[PDB]
Amino acid sequence: FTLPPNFGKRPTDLALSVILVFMLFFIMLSLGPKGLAIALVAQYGIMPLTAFVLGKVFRLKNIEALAILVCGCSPGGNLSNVFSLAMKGDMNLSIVMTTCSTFCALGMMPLLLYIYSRGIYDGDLKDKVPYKGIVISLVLVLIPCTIGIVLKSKRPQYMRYVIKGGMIIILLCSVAVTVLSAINVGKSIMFAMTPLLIATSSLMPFIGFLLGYVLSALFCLNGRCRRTVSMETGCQNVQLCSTILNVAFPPEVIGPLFFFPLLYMIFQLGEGLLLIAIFWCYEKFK
Amino acid sequence: VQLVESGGGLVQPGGSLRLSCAASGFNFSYYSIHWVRQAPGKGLEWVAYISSSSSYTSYADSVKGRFTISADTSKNTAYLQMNSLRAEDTAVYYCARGYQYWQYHASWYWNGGLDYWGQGTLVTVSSASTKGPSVFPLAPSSKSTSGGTAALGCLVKDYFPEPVTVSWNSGALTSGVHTFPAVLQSSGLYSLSSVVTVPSSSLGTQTYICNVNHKPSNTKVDKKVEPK
Amino acid sequence: QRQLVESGGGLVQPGGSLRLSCAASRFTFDDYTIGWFRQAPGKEREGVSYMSSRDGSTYYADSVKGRFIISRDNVKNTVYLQMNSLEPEDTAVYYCAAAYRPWGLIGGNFDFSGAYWGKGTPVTVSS
Amino acid sequence: MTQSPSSLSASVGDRVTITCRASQSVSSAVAWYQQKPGKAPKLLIYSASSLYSGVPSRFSGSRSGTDFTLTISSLQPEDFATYYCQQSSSSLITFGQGTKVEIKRTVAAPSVFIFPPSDSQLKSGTASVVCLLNNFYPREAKVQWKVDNALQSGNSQESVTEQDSKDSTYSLSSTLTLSKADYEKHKVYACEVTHQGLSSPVTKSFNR
Ligand code: NA
Ligand code: NA
Repeated sequence: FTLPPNFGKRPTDLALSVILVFMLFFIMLSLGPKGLAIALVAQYGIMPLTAFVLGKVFRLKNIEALAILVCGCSPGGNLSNVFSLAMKGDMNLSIVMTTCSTFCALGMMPLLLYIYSRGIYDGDLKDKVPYKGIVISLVLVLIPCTIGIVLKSKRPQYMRYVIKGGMIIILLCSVAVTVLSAINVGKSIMFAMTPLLIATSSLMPFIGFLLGYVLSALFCLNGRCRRTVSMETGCQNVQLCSTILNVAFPPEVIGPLFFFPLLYMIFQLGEGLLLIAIFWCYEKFK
Repeated sequence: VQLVESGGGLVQPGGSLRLSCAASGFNFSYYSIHWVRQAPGKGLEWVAYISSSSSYTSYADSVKGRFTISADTSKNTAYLQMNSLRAEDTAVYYCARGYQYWQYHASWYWNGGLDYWGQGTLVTVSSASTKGPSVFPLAPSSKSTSGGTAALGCLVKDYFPEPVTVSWNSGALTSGVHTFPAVLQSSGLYSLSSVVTVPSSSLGTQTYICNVNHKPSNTKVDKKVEPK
Repeated sequence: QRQLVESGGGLVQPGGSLRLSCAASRFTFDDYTIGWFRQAPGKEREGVSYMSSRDGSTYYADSVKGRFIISRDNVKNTVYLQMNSLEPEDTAVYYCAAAYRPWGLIGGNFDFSGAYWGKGTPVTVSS
Repeated sequence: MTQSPSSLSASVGDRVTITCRASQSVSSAVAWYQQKPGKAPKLLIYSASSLYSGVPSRFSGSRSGTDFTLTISSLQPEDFATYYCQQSSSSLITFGQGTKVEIKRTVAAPSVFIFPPSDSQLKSGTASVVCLLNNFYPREAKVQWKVDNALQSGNSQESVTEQDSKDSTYSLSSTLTLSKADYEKHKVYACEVTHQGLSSPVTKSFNR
C-alpha cells in the first residue's frame, strides 16, 4: 500500500536503474517516402492520442494517465521487425521505419508530451514532466542506434555474432530486471497492475494495430506495406519507456508506475502472436 | 551565516568597478542580497538589491541608470557593476541580507529588515595621484598663556590617500594627544592636524618630534616644533 | 509563488489566535503533502505543520504542538493552519509547500523535495 | 524619514527614546539598526516591535500615533552609538538620518589657542593659519575668522574629533587657507568663537 523507506535511493534501487540503461543499449543496437512518412503519422498521431483518450475514458488518476501517455509517446520497438516478417510484411522496410521513428522521437516525444500534458494537469502542471531528463535520455539512446547501423556496414561479418550476443544478453537481463524491480518495490506492484491499468495495457496495442491498418488502407497502400505499417504502429519501445520513467522521473512521483511498460510488452507480444496466427490460418484456409 | 564583500579600490571619476558579495552558510535562493553604502561622515544609504534573478531587482534614485546588479546562484555571489562613478560615490559599501520577497511582505505591520551585514569595502573616487605628506610646524607664540597651560601642534597637508598616522616623541607621550580626522580638500588632497598640551617652564626643556608615517608613500619625513 | 497563495497573516496580540490559508491556484490537494513553514529574521526556515492528505498523517513541531492545528477544506481547495495561544517568539513569515506525492509519504517520512512554494504571509505577534 | 533628535545627551543608567516619523502615507513598521563608530550596522528591532534574536530585552520599540519610537530602559555604556530607521517603500528601502547618543556632561569653558604659520611654509607659497579649541562641551559651537575687522567665509575648514573616553569632551580646530600674496596684504588675523560656556565671546589675534 505504501512505498519502501528511502525508495529510489538504496543501492538496490540504483543498480536497477543501471541494468535498465545497460539493457536499452543493446535493444537499440540490435535494430541495425509515402509508405515511410505514413508510419510516422500513424505512430505519433494515433498512439499518443489513443493513450490520452483511454486514460480519460477509464477515469485513470493523473499520474497513471501521465505514465500511460508517456508509454504512448515512445517510438516503435524492435518487435515489429520480427512481426512484419512473420506476417508476410517487409522486414527490410520495417527496420527503416523503426529507425526513422526512433530518430524523430528525439524531437517529437517532448513536443507531444508538452501538448498532451495540458489535458491531464490544469494548474499544477509545472515540473510535472522532466523535459531535460527525457531529452538527455532520448539523445543518449541515439548513440547505440547509430553505432548499430555503422557497425553492420563497416564490419558485416562480426554482426552475426554481435546480434546473437545481444539477443542472449537481453533475455537474461529481462529476468534480472523483472525480479530485481519487483523485490525493490515489494507489494506496491498491485498499484501498477490494477484492473484499469491492465485494461489500458491490453486495449492500447489492439487499438494501435487496428488503426494503423485502417489508416494505411485509407491511404491506398499495398497489402505488404499496410500489414507492416499496422504492426509498426502497434508495437512500441517498452524498454525505452521504462528506462525513461525509472530514470528521468523522480521515484516519489512515479513510484511503481515504471512497471507498466512490461505489462504493455507482454500484451503487445501476445496480441501480435494472436494476430499472426489469425492471419496465417486465414491465408491457409482461404 | 557569513557575508564577505570584495572588489573595492581607488578608481577615477568615470571608470568601472565590480563589487562582489560572497555568501556562505545559507540557502542563496531563499534570501535577497542588498547593497547599502555609507559616505564618510554621513548616514546609511540603500543602493540596490537582487533576490536570485533580474526579475526581482531595484535601484535607488541616485544610482538609477549607472549601477547594475547581478547574481550568481551557482557560487552564491552577487555583483554590483558600478559604471561612470562620480566623485560623490566614495563610500563604504556594505552587503546585507533580507527576505527573498521583501516587497510582497512589506505592509503596515511587517518589516523583516536587513538580517546579516558585511564588513564594507571602501571604494574611493578621485582624479588625483598619490603623494607624500607635507609637514609644517605650528610654533606657539611667546604670549600664549605663558606660565600655565601651553598648546603645541603640527599640521600635515597634501597627502594621498587617506590612511596616515602621527606619533608624538616616538609614541612616548600621551598627555592629551588629539588627532583630528582627515578632511578632503577642494584640490583633491587630504589634510590632518595633530596637537598636544604641554606645561610651562620651557616646555620641559625638551624637543618634541613628530613621527608621521604614510604607508602608501613610504614617507617618514619629520619636522621639529619649538617656540619662536 | 503562482501555484500557492497564502493569506490570513496579520498583527495579533500575545494570547490571541489567527488562521492562515494555502489556496491552490487551480488544482486539488489530493495527491499532495501540504506543509506550513516559517522563517524569522536571524533564523532559517523551519517546518511547523505537515499533512499527508492521503491518509491523514500529521507532523507537529515541538514548539507548536498543542497550539497549531492544520486542516484541509476539500470543497474549497485550501489548507488552513489554526494558530492558537500565540507568543512573542512566534512572529515570522509563514510559507506553505505542496509536494506531488500520488503514493503518499515514502514509508513514514515527510519529504518536500521539488515542492511548490508560496511567497509567504508575515505574522507579527506583539503587544 | 526625519528623526526628530539627531544628537541626544544622556548618561548611563537613564532611559532614552528615539523617534522616527514616516513622512509619507507608506508607513511600513520601521526597523531599527545600531551602528558603532566605523562598524557595520546591526539589526535591533524588526516590524517596529519585535526584538531581533540576541538583542537584550532592554531595547524596545513602540508606535505612538504615526511616529515610531525606540526606547532603551537602562542605558548601558555600550549603547552609545548611532541608530537608524528603515522603511520599505513601494520598491525600495530608505534609512533614516540617524540619531547619535553620547554621554552627558557639565558645561566646560572652551580654551582658544592660535598658532602663526611657520616660516618654512612661507617659501612653499601657501600660507595657512589655524585657531584651535580644546576640551569644550557641549559640541555645539560657532567659530568665525576676522581679518582687519572684516568677515570672510568659504576659506575655513574645521574637523571635530570623537568624544574622549575619559572625560567625555570634544575638541575643535578650524584652519584658514590663503595665497602667498593675499596673506601678506593684511596686518592682523583674529579668530572669533562663540560658545555656550563663554559668557562673552573671546578673540585671539597675532601680529604679522
Ligand atoms: Na519496424
Ligand atoms: Na508503435
